[PDB]
Amino acid sequence: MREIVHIQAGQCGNQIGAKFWEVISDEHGIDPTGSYHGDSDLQLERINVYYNEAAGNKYVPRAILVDLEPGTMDSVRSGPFGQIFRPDNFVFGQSGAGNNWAKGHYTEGAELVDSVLDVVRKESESCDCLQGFQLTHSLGGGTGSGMGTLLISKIREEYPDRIMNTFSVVPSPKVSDTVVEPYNATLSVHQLVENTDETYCIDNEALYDICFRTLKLTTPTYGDLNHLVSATMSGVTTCLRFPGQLNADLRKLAVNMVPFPRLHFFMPGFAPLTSRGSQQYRALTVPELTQQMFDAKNMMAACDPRHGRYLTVAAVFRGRMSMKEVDEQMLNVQNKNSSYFVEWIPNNVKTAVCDIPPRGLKMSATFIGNSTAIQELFKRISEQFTAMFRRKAFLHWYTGEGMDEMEFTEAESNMNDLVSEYQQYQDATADEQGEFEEEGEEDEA
Amino acid sequence: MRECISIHVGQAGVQIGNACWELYCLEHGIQPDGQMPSDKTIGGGDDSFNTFFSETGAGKHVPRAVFVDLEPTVIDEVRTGTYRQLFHPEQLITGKEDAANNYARGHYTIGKEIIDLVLDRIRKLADQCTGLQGFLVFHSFGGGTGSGFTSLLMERLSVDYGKKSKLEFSIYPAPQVSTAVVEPYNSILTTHTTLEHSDCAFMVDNEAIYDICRRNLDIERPTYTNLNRLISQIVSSITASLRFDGALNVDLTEFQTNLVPYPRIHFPLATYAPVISAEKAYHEQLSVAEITNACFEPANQMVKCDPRHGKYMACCLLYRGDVVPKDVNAAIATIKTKRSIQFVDWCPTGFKVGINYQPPTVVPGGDLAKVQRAVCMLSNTTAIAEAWARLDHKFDLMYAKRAFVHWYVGEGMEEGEFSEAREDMAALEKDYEEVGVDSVEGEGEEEGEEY
Ligand SMILES: Nc1nc2c(ncn2[C@@H]2O[C@H](COP(=O)(O)OP(=O)(O)OP(=O)(O)O)[C@@H](O)[C@H]2O)c(=O)[nH]1
Ligand SMILES: Nc1nc2c(ncn2[C@@H]2O[C@H](COP(=O)(O)OP(=O)(O)O)[C@@H](O)[C@H]2O)c(=O)[nH]1
Ligand SMILES: [Mg+2]
Repeated sequence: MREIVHIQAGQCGNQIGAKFWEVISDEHGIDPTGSYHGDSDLQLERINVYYNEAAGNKYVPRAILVDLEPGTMDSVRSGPFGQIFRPDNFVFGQSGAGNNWAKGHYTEGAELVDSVLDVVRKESESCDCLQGFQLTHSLGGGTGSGMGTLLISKIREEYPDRIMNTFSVVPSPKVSDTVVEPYNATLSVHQLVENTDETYCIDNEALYDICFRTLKLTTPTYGDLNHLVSATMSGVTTCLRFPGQLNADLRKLAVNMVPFPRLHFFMPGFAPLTSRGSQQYRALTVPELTQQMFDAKNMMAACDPRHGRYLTVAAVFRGRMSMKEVDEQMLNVQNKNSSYFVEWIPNNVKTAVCDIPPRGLKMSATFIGNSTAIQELFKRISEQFTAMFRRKAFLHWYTGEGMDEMEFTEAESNMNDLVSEYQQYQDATADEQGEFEEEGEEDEA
Repeated sequence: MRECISIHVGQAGVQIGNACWELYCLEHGIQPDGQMPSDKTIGGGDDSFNTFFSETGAGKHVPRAVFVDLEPTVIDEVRTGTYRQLFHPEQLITGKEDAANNYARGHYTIGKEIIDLVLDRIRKLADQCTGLQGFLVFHSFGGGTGSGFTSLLMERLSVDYGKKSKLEFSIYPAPQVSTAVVEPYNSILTTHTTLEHSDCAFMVDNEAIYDICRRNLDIERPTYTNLNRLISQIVSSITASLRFDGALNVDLTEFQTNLVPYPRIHFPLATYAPVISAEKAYHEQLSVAEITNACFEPANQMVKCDPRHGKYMACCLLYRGDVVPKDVNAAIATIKTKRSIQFVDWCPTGFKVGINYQPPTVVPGGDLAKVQRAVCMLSNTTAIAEAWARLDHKFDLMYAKRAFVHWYVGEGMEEGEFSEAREDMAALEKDYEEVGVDSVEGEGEEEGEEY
């Protein structure tokens, strides 16, 4: 009944997307013909959530591909599962975005985005109950940033009550891959903040460190780094496709992760994560899953959650699980870690358990934690953004596509407002707030 | 699709284009008469390089190149050389008289007699680009046609194709080596005309590349064929993302969006590495860190100013072949952490990184290093303001005495042209000084207490 569309945008977001769709094709036993030859009733009987059904025993993935540069799009076509992707779900420019969010918003994306909206519609009249929208993209990209926030802000006017959810590559704290990152990220966050429902922050500085520390990978490749992402998007959607003791679908998830409509940026995590050495020795249990889920170096953001307080947490456990053993581990953390939860949201946990583990793991858990700690991202990016717009640096390229200086001011005004809202609630009292004045004593006349 | 078009302007541009267009055939298997010697899809397929060639006949390649100097002697060497049967015969273009190492002969007389024949053949190449990116010009600032025709081509292109990527690739003035008595004038009449047009312009000096060949490659005898056959790998490392697949590829637009804080400050200085002798390549370790170290080394820079005399604004550091994104992140984090390797106070974000899977490939006909991986770097920095100060020195001694100016007069040029180009150099000097400053705030005058 209930079915999800995914979009993939940017050279970044399609390279993630193409491999998400492999990992998923594996979970469902899809052969690179687009044919089911898997190994359980359920895999085929909940294939609907993700693929269109087609005659002659074929499934077509309900995913769209978008980039204004033709390069990587053809790399996806002649690679792995590239032939299962629908040719008419590839929508590509000629020029690129040039790393430029305003070339994506105003030029080469306006010129192309209706032709996509039409395919998004043709997908939406394929969904009996349209769940909503997943995106993979990059905030430091051009097209993922600029033509994705074009698409995000246009969907919302056309699809008002559906969820619109995002898995963004986000700028990292030590290095940078593109110079206009703070402009692209901050112009992005301006649109995202008021046209989306979830914002999963994914960071390569953490992904590179998880690959090096926890998996003892001497040389982490992007092959490696997308895998973790795919197995987490997997995680986050496991409760539509696969049954268990508690099902937490994308609606139910979001309700328990967003306390006010702008505080919707998260630190996801995956568990377990173990080298080929480690796998021999660590027991794969509900308490070692929970401990790895809260482990402050194992989150998918290069920002330390122990710098703030959890508003809210969610977990998606996968496989043969025992309900008291889950709940009490969720309780043991909240007891030994009282300092890491916000005090006026009580009992900060959303549990949920699936019967069915990820292919090639005997049991796993997914973390989606919502902390104040994300203040760090918006703190760094808005100073780097004032570092740029204060001196009109890099800005001629974007004004040069029809943007105005008012807009840089409004993207900034909002991010500064936003970091002030997360810092208003960083360590906000359970004790009353303000207006501390009173009535006096009766006086002789 | 993603098409680029090169223009090889004057004797240096031409001598360079013969090096470049050996390697642009050689990377794909394409032979010296345009032939694909074995083709898995005759009439389609991969062939990822229709970005650099148009196909004809039974899968013969025609390149997307143009050659022009007003000297037959340097173009006939294309039409009688080793590659004569590759190129297109109306793309080996001449003129009736060469430009004497002078500007005005280009811009107002004899280049102005050939510009409309050239712009027309360029229009026929351009209409056959389904996804025209833009165009590159290859020159010397010190050249005669180099100065006199680039200027007149980019006065034409930038309002013929406009928003299309406008690029230059320039031999940039040597500190102590010289070729001609008239180089300072040729350089400065072109910056005046053409810096209003290029979105990014990429820079190298022969005095550094002679150093690279004598030190790094350990060559006793750099011919210009030894020199230019290094430069091939610079544009091969820039152009890879359009010619092969990978992991993080960079279009001809993105260099602009990332290298350029300001649209006068778009002249980044190249370097490329590793560069070793055929003795050194067997004792080196040649990991991504050790390449990236040698890439910021001052001696190793392909324009001969020490970057330490400057401060870095921005940079682009693309990787090719056997390279890993975490390993690259590690070398960026290392040069970043050494803050002694100096950026401007204001810099929030200074970098542009790329991954292409196809390796470095050399030429036939040397004792050469067949490395597994390489970097190609461009540095934007106030260190170019040391070599502007040299053009400020050279110019004023000649121009005050009014030495040579009558040779420019007599072939179509205003006196006010020299003056107004050096005026622009008086601006550029300061355009580069208003950046090298630290971001601290305040104005006017005070002498008393607030406290
Ligand atoms: N790197 C390099 N620089 C070259 C080469 N040939 C000459 N030069 C440089 O380019 C300039 C010389 O070119 P010119 O002789 O002026 O050639 P032109 O531009 O065609 O001028 P005319 O021939 O008078 O039309 C000087 O600044 C030289 O240092 C070459 O093949 N490699
Ligand atoms: N994690 C991840 N990031 C990638 C990958 N490839 C590219 N990126 C990142 O995405 C950005 C590149 O932007 P790009 O996609 O080229 O721009 P766009 O095509 O205009 O949307 C940089 O931050 C890269 O590190 C990948 O497969 N995985
Ligand atoms: Mg000449």
